[PDB]
Amino acid sequence: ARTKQTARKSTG
Amino acid sequence: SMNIEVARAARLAQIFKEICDGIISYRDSSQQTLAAPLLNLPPKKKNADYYEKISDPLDLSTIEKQILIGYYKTVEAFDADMLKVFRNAEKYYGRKSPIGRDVCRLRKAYYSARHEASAQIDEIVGETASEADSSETSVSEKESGHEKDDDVIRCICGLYKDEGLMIQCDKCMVWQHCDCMGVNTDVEHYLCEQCDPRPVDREVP
Ligand SMILES: [Zn+2]
Ligand SMILES: [Zn+2]
Repeated sequence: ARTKQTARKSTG
Repeated sequence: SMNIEVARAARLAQIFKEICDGIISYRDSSQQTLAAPLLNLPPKKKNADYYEKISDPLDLSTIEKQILIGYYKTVEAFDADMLKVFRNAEKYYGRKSPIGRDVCRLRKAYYSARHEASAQIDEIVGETASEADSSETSVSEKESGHEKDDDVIRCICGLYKDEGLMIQCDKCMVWQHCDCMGVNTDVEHYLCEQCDPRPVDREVP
């Protein structure tokens, strides 16, 4: 099951 | 005492027998039983991992015997068992279609016979069991509503916003926050408080 961790996940 | 319920149960039972018979011993021209990987549970000893995630792999030859004992009674549970063995087959055997084309062929002949046996079901059960001829392998109604995307939020919060940590209903493919539902973001096959509400009996007096 997919897990979101805050809608934005900008790494760089 | 007379009961229509027991008449219906036994009616469909011998009739499911017809259909499941065609699937269990479904053979291609080279006389191969395609449902072989599904009709027999595998050696338990060398499959702890397999049965860990798939704690309900199921067995068609056993489902067969459970049909005659009238355990399923109606098609509801019957159709469930069939679609179950096919789906877990496609799941862990490979990427998504391992034996897929083989067991999906069975599944096609399954829905064909399903469609066939719908005749008697109509005379016995009626329309309370509906037609169940909406194709697919996952859900039957599929939509059963208005909207149900992959990106859709559905938590008891009511925010409808993708905040914090959240997991995905295997059936709704909807997003539910982990802290709210009491999850550990470890679920591989989480289901929502609708499809299949999981009861957690945490020391309740
Ligand atoms: Zn929430
Ligand atoms: Zn759901």
